[PDB]
Amino acid sequence: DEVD
Amino acid sequence: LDNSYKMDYPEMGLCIIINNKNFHKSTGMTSRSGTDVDAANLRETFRNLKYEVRNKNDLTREEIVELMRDVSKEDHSKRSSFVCVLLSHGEAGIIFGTNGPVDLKKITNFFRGDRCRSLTGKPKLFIIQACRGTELDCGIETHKIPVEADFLYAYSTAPGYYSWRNSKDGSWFIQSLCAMLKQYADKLEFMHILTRVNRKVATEFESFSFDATFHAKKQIPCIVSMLTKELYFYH
Repeated sequence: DEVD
Repeated sequence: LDNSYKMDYPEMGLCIIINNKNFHKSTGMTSRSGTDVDAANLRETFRNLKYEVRNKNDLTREEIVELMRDVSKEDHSKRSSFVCVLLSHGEAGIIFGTNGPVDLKKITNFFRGDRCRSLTGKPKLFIIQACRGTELDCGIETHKIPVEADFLYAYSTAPGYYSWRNSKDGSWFIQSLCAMLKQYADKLEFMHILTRVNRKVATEFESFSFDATFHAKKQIPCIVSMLTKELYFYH
């Protein structure tokens, strides 16, 4: 999981 | 009655997908691993809804503006709707081209009722997978018309929050959106489809991180509607  | 948009024009419309994965080193923005899964899923999902899909990869801010300008200057008179999908980094009111930011307002203004006459009275859908700030959701256990009318913005996340993307499975929002469109497009009005998208993102996803700051976070998408009619992808 990664943030944009 | 006429409570629903006419969706039986010869064409459903354009589906423009801007897929930004790799950014100029000078921006210092990370590669968006997993976005190709999103782009391929949207392409297939909208192809099956009979949209004319154009996929665009790694556009500068200049290219993004020129593309939107050009598409808005097309004749959409035989087209029922317009769909634009934005996959990138972002912040409040902002989407990133590979070399720097773009006002969301600038892009969407091209399609105003007074500026794209062949889309006037038709639904204009903007679907946005990008951050809207840096907040994290910790969760809790269980006759004229306005020029801004007939727009719909399907945001991946709430105002001010991060939006989550999985490097393997793709973004939470887009994977959920596609699955709901696949299962429900022949059955539900679009607002009701997006409510199910909301529920699925809200219930089925939670972040896993080694960094306490980013671990066990939740997401809720944000439907923003200025539509004046019910939208069904079928007729």
